Amino acid sequence: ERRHTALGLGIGGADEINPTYHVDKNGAYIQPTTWDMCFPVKTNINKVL
Amino acid sequence: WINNERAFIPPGLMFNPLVPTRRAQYIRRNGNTQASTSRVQPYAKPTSW
Amino acid sequence: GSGVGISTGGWVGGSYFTDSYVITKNTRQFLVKIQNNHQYKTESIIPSNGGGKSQRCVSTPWSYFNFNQYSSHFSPQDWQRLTNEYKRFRPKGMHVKIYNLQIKQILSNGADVTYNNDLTAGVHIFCDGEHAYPNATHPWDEDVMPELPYQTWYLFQYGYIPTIHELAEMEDSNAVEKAIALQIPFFMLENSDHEVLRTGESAEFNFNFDCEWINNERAFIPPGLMFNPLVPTRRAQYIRRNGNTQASTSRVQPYAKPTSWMTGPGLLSAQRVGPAASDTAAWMVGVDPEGANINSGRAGVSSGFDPPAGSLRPTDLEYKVQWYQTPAGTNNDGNIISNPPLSMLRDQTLYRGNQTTYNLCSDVWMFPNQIWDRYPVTRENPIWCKQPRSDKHTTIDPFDGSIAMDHPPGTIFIKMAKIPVPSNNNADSYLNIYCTGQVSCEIVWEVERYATKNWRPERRHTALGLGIGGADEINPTYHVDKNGAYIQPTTWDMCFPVKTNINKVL
Amino acid sequence: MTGPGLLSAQRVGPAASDTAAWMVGVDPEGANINSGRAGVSSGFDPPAG
Amino acid sequence: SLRPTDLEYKVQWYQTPAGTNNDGNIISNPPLSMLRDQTLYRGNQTTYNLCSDVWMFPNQIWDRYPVTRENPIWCKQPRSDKHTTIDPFDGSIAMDHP
Amino acid sequence: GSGVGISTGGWVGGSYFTDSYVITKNTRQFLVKIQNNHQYKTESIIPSNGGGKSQRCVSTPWSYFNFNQYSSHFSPQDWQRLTNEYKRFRPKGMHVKIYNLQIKQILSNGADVTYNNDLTAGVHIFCDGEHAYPNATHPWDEDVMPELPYQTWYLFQYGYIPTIHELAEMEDSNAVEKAIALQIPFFMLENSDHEVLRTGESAEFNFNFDCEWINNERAFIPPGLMFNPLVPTRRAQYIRRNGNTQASTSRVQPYAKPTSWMTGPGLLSAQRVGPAASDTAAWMVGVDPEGANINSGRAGVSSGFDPPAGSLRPTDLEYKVQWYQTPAGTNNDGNIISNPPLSMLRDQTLYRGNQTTYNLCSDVWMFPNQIWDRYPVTRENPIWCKQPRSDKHTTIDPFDGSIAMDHPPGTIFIKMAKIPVPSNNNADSYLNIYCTGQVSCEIVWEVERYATKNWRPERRHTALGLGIGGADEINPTYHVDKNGAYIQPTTWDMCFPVKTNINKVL
Amino acid sequence: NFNQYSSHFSPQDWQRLTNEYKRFRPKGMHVKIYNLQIKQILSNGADVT
Amino acid sequence: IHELAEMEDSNAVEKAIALQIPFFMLENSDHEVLRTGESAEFNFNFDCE
Repeated sequence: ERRHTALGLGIGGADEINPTYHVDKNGAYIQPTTWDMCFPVKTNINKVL
Repeated sequence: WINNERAFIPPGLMFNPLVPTRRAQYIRRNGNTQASTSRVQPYAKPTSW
Repeated sequence: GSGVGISTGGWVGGSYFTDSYVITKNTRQFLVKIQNNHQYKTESIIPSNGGGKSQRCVSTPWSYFNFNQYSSHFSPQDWQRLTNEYKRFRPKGMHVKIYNLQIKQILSNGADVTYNNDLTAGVHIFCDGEHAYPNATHPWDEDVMPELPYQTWYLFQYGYIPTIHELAEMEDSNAVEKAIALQIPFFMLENSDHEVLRTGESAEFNFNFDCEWINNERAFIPPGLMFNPLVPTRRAQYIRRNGNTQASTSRVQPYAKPTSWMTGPGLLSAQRVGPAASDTAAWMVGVDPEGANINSGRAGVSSGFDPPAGSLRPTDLEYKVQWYQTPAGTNNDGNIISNPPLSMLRDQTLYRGNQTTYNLCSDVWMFPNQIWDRYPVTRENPIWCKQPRSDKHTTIDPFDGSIAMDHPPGTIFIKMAKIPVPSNNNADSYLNIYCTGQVSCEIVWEVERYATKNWRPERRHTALGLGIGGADEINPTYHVDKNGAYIQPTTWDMCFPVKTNINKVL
Repeated sequence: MTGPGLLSAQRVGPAASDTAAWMVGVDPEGANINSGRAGVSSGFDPPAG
Repeated sequence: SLRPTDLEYKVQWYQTPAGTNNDGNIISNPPLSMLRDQTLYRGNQTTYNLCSDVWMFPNQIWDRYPVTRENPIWCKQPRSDKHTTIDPFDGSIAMDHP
Repeated sequence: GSGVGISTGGWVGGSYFTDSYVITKNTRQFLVKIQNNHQYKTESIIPSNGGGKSQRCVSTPWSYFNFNQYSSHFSPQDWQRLTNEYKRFRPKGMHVKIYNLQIKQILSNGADVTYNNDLTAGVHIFCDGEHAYPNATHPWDEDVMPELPYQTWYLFQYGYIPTIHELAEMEDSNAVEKAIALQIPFFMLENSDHEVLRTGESAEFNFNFDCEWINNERAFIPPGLMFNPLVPTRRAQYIRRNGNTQASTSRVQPYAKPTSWMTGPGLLSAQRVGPAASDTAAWMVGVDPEGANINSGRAGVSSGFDPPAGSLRPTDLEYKVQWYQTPAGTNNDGNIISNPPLSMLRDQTLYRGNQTTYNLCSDVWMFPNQIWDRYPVTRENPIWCKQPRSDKHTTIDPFDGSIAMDHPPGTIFIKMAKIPVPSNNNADSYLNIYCTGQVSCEIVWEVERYATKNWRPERRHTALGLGIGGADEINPTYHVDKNGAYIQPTTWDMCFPVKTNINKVL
Repeated sequence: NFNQYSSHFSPQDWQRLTNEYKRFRPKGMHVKIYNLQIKQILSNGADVT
Repeated sequence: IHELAEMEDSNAVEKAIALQIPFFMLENSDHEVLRTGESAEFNFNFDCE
């Protein structure tokens, strides 16, 4: 099946440096840039209809 | 409830493609191509959903 | 009290009618083959032409019992005495029992195929019952329990569709199709635990129904005709100018009166598309993410909704439910089609006003105060369907008349225990066997009979409506051929629809 | 969302007869039935809700 | 449901109180569930044509908008005489008293 | 309640997860051959080229069950839900049951090989359990329980090495080799008492584990990085003159700080030797008494230690653990190799200072304050190994990740009871039979799940990392082929190593 | 305003929820307000005591 | 380590090491706040040597 890894995630900061949810240099709280980081529900596990 | 689950198939794909169905499809003339009826194939099947 | 030469259970049959319930008992003979060499083999089927309609499916060594149809559980006698005499009925509970197994070895020396017995070989029997596996079954498919007993019942192979073959074709690309391909379930009935049986053993299963009532009643008037024509109403109708004819208001007559109740929903627009085979629906329900490639046309993406009409008086042959009644052929025969029950529910219409005369409203969606009744069932219909689990749904009735329920009777799966044979290189080489046994399905039907204040006789299913058939014409519809056979009902209304008789005051 | 209602079409025909703009009725095939749509159906007024 | 076919039918938010035109904005994607992402396509005669407006119809089956960490939890269902089935299309849980 | 036509037990399967434990249930089909004509036959094998590597071994009529691997007891589903969601796990106890035996006679008239049943023939079943006999088993060998059920399981012949073939060659001489030859054990499983079974019987066995925890956690920093860079330290570093640059002392900076903890042990020096086959290790552990003659070179005397590295970042392909994942071939495919888990434990290095720059320290023996973690396990690894009984030993972890324990689960041995046939001269001439049955291994796993104060998401095994494969590419990694098959995982990190996800604060 | 998930879950904790669980709904809420301070702003001009 | 997730050009090795990184906040745990009229005490035991 499927899980939310966080190997899907971005890089960000003043310089790119540290990862998505971490913190900036300086800064800040690095925001998730896109989907599917923010980790939607219903994208993983499974069910038989 | 917030349901975290994934459906791997649409509700219309629930059936066994190996099994013949007893059902008939009728089609008009058009456009030459004489109107005819035949039984729907095993791989295709009408969904109620 | 047990052993090889001791039968496990006896034959059971016959229907037993009471006022509050009916018990139908059916025993039949089955056999089970090897089915795939015991492997799995996801096929990627495809029709070839016209396509695409590409479903890949999967195969299993397993076979399954399909009890879903009325003609399996009722004789045309017993199901007339039910249609007649009773208004509501629903299945209360099911009890299935498998016993008197045999499990014989096939011997091919070439021709003459010895068929000696094999005592120690087993048979796997698994009843899902929680619907943890794909449901198999589905309505209207052949493989159901034989309508006529004394007929052996050949079980069918179990398979399921793991995903759409389009959408994970995958061609060139994608990471959309690739993500859809890489997520795909693979189910194995061996993950569950089940029972193996030798020839001196048996298995029994119980099922209960939540379900819903099947209403056998007829409406002699539409819900819009409920009123007293003798009584004046205080109401006013205003009409525009047109078209000279000065605009005016007046009170609506006693014989006419506005109804608060609306035609049931149904979709009469569009029409079927494409060659035979391929897929022909007129409504194709599907799923198409963006960046999905997917090549071949709309057929491969979607399934199709037929019958679209529900209520609404289909206006064409191709909106009706139609089936062949026999596994053998054909183009035009025999095919039962369908007819209006003559109930004033169903057979509905809308016709919005416009200005002069009227125009039919083809697509009727849900609207408040819509009132209809479910498709009139017949002896040949499936009993139930499985309602797929989902967050949200609208009101549930399928347009084929089946009873959708959350948990139907769990599918009972069966296969031949694999007996390998040795080889120098350790190659598959199973031993070739089959099994034969007796399934007895005894289901209890919660039933309610009727009382009416009508003076007149109403209507019944006579069987003087019925056909003639055979080698020569000779003997009647449900009887037997010469030779032969089981003479099939040719048309409606033989098969005896529900809702065509009795009556109810709306 | 806005509640349901049908604002399309409009009433038809002379006074008396039947004037609705939505005529709910039943018309089996092979039913003959002669005179026009009024006799078959009742009419839904008020359509608007 | 229905596979919006365009950017402007999707749910889209900025994730930050500060700006901007194009950034950062999360937009939205199909969950890859086979529920949602649906389509209709009535038949016509040759090929098919998409059905744009799908109202309620019997036997419709879908699932609610796939939630995310950034979604609101609940919304308030307004008190009224009549209502149809209740799910909001932003995935919130409507309840009588939040 | 028993007999020929009564199955002894049913099929059992499926994993059951809780917070404190997991129960994996697996049933499979096996068969057992005659194996040697029932004789023993010490072979003196030899590879021929390149040699010598001469092991003589022995053969037995016996076959054995090998349950040692994770992929046998876990589905890739269930073993992901384990890798994810849990930090520690170890097997608590095992329960094995053998039942539903068949025991059929092979009939060769020539071709067509009848395979009739034989009711009165028996099957010998012996569970060692005290390890009074050579252990068989050993890690990483094929013959393990089939990863995928519904696959028949062909047991393998039991043999053991009574001694080194060199050192008791013996050639000319010796009284050293002769004393080593003349002392040699000969083990016969018939000396022990065991059970014989006919087709209506069964055997069950229980096992308990002392074992050790398998730690699934990741270290985000080395043990040397544990400190606060913001805080000044009171410490001094002295440096010699070289090379002008007058010798001086100064306090070590806040960002740098001496660690009390050392790189784990491992041997990175030398490298493999010799042609394929023969023996290629780079470390050959052996025994060579004086006056032993022994002819051919170092290969025949010794075994070889691979993997030598343990921790230490192997620096080369040939220090990594590598396996083929399939019994069929090949040179380059498919072979899984191995990767760094990205844990900061493992992947270590030493680099002694010298004067300018640094030089890698190849051989790292035990030293105080060494801290490492065991090889990251995967679905395809063996579970346990047997720790050999000896007076003294150092700390025990094997570098393949197995759990060494004093008494592993005792090997269960099985063979076909010999049915002789008469002859005029009284010659061996056994009757040719085999057996087939069902083993169900149900093992309980003591399990502990995790709680972390980390804010960030960490890491999981998605299966969006996974490959595509089949006849055509088509369907995904663990699924099934067209046709076919079971698609194998091609590389890391599919097979889902432990220690690559979650986290721990050192 | 307490209405959002990212307020009540860390991206860690809300992954362990998305993963590992199928259904979830809030059962009940308990809010507490405490450690109040209530300071006076003093504008003499700048320096805002 | 700042090396090993520098990350420079490349990598998916350094990027995987960067994207996995813990961020700890003592506010995730619950603790005590104290005003000038309060106190806190703690006990510790040693295994040690």
